[PDB]
Amino acid sequence: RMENELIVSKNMQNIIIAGNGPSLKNINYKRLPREYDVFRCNQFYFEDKYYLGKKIKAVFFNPGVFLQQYHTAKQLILKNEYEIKNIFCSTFNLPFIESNDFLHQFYNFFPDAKLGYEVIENLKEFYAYIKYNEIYFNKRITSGVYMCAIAIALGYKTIYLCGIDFMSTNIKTIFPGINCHSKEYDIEALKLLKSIYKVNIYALCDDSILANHFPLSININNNFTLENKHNNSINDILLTDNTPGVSFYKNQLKADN
Amino acid sequence: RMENELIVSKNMQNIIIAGNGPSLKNINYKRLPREYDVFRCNQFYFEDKYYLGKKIKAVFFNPGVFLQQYHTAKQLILKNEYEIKNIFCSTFNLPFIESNDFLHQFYNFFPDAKLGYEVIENLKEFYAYIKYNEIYFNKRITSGVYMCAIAIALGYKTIYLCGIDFMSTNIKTIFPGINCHSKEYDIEALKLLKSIYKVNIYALCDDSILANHFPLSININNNFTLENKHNNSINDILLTDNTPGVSFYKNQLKADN
Amino acid sequence: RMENELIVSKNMQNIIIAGNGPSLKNINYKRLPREYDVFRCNQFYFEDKYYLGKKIKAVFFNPGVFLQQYHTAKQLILKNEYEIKNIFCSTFNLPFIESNDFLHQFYNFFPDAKLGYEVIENLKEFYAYIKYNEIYFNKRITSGVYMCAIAIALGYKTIYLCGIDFMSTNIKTIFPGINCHSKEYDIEALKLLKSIYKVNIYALCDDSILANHFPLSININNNFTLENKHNNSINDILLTDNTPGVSFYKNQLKADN
Amino acid sequence: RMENELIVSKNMQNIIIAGNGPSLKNINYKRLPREYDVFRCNQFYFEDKYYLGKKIKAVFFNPGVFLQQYHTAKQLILKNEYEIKNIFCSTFNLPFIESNDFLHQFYNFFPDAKLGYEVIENLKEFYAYIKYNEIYFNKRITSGVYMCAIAIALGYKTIYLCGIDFMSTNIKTIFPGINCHSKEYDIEALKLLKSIYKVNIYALCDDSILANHFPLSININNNFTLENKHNNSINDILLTDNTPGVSFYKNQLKADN
Repeated sequence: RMENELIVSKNMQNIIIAGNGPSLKNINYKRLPREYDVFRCNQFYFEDKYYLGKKIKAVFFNPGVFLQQYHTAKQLILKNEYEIKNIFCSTFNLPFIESNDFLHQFYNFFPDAKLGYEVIENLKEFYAYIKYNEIYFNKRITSGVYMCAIAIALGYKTIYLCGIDFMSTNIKTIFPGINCHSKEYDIEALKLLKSIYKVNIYALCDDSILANHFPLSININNNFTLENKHNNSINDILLTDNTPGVSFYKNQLKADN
Repeated sequence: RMENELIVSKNMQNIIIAGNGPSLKNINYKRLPREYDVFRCNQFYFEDKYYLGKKIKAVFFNPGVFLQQYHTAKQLILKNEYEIKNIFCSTFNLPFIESNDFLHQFYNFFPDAKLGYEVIENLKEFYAYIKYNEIYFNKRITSGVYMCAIAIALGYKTIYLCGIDFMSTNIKTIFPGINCHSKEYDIEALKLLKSIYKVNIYALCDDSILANHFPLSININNNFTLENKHNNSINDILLTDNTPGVSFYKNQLKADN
Repeated sequence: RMENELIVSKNMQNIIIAGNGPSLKNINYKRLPREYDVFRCNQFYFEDKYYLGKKIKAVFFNPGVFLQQYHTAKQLILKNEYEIKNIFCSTFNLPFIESNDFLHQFYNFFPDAKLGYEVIENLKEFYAYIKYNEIYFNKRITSGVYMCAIAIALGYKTIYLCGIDFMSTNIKTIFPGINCHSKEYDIEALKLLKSIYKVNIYALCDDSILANHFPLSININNNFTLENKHNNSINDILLTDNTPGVSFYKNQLKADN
Repeated sequence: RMENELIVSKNMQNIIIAGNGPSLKNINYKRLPREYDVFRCNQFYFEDKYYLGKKIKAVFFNPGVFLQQYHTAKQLILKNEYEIKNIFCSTFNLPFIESNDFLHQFYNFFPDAKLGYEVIENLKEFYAYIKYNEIYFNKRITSGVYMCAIAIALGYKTIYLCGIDFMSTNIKTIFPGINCHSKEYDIEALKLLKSIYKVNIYALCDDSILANHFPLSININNNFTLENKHNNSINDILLTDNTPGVSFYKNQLKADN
């Protein structure tokens, strides 16, 4: 069904990495390269239009809601709303972020999914750098930056960013009840990825704060057909049924927190 | 004594997979291929006649009663009632189905046995498919389907089914006291195995519900000598003695439940 | 200091395996082969004379007293009483015999020692056979038989037995306070090792019960210099000091029992 | 940033190993070889002058304060006070010295660091020798000796010692509150490393007790520029902030003690 391993050919090393910020709807489609893969994260399906098309090379989800996101992704595929080749769980392999049970049982529950830390741990210098900042200074990169690192470790050489700026009703039912991230840390981490691994990073949204830090991609007069989402499109994270498997999973997660 | 690894030669890729349903006694022996291996499961020895002969390529048992079935199989071999080349424990490697202790101590207790999940986990697409259904929808395939997947992952290309329809006195003493399986899920899973791995699946029992879903094998006028079971044949699952090893095993199993 | 791996050359496949029974002093030295390695077990050093010389290829100790035996062996070497090339811990890798902590921490405490089960587990048929008998029937082979299996798995083809028949003051201080073994099981297991792995097994003591089951080796008029043990020879298992390491080890052992 | 693996070329096998004893300031710089790498340990940065320069091939820290030392080393590098190519945690892989959690989570917290025991465990004879002495006699080698073993296992053939003789205010705040090491054990262990692995060991300090046991290196009229440390040099072990990662780490360490 989906990819065993995500292999990047030296003939196509372009990747579009998108967050879910406002600028996602303000993409300058003329600046996109003619060839590219797309990385989406978290609640990307909440989008009312296919701002980056229906074919996603990889999606990224946080461990806290992986159970529901994994299920939501399967359904997005089954309902033909998106084509998803890979599903990653954005991880750092740190015991105070991901419990041992979670990491150790990950593949038992999600055999075709992938733990992100096994990919970024290869960026030895960058990896040691984010763990040092996390552990001793409480600084953590956001999903967009995490995806950039993943793209770099995988072999992409040119990155185009959008949606990086600086509904949850089902989330409210999932989590009954109501400072490590920062614009500066994100930028610094992005600049480090650039200088260490020699890759290019462009912005795609003309009026984004992001554009003040990275050069907007060249307007090569590219075109794009913006397709609107269907009426009954999944627009919120899916809830899970209390089956024996789900109750076992949730019971164990709750304990570890 | 028995096989280290079950290897299928490209010269003989026929496998007969049998459940213990009524249709087991209504096999149309003329439809069997001239060459084939046989897979049996659970309480197959309860059979009053050798409906499929004495030579079994592999037997399959559920973890819940593996201790007693393993012992029962050894005795079936020792008493010359059957020839058994492999013994599998039908597993999925899911913590809410098989405890960690069970899986982790499996080979320590049964060195010449085999964990089924290590075989079917290679059918990547099918594997992800049954885990998704199990975990999120409480749907589980039955032993016959499990055996089909095992046969496919091992290299068999043509499957012939029987005994798939849709005493326990020693079982009652083993378990003092008295919804995930379904005809539809089984069929769907079988059809998926067929379309993904390109194999053929035939029925062998003319008057079975199974025949309404899979094509009866061609009557090639094959013959079969139906041998009756001897008087003192083991016809019920064997009970174990409360040795230090068995009491340790049972004590730990009981805890995990 | 001692051997990393015990390798048997096809030029010398003779091994002398000795228990500590009475017949140890009644060895017919004329029957020994001209070339051979020696395996000793448990309290072999209690011997008042070097009934089999000072050079031992491997010694075997039970887990229950391994801590003290390991220490005792080191001292036997340091004091020049014996030359010991390998030290094995006779194990089966069964949780009701060896705790998980013991097995898992084994090499951390005894880096140059060796777990026997990692050697005999290669005798697949024999291994499955002893585990079946142990677990379901409470039958266990004795050290002499264990050593035979180890010798066979290592490559020796001809076995010569002695000391197999069918002080502890420091043992009494080690264990303050006061049915799985049998002559028949031992013989049967020895006969099985013979028929499965095609090796020869001879007896060396003319007046031993063992000689009624295995053929005495041919009197090839071999000679032997029986050296008496020195006055201050270690003749009892050594006691350990309550260092932080020993107290930690003993505290954990006690718990697991 | 720093080395993945510390490789010693056969063209440069000289290593300078220094403790923090008084003799560190009494080094006879004329005796140093023209080519060499340097190993420093523990509170080496407390030094008021660069007695061995600014380029350290590897630093060694004890597990008890690794969290703070790791952080201190990163800062020494960032502040340009020292160049550090490798960071080792001096370990023996013994459960009564290093908790299982510590060892098992080590790389998760310090991805670019290195566990020393994985290096010295290759000196099979020496390794078995120190574990035997530690466990049964409560004798442990000091950091200088530990570094010598590490250097030898890595490929250095000639060792030059200094600082081996026989502030903590931040240490007092780290550890609120106030017999296995010995001059004789250290010397004996050093002599053993010499006779087993055929390497040379020289002293560099003319008036050190160490010089009475190892030959002072030849005065080859070598020269050395003694650079004083800057005013604001880090001269005490750095304290860590109570971030979620640090509090998790410390909470777990405290438990295991």
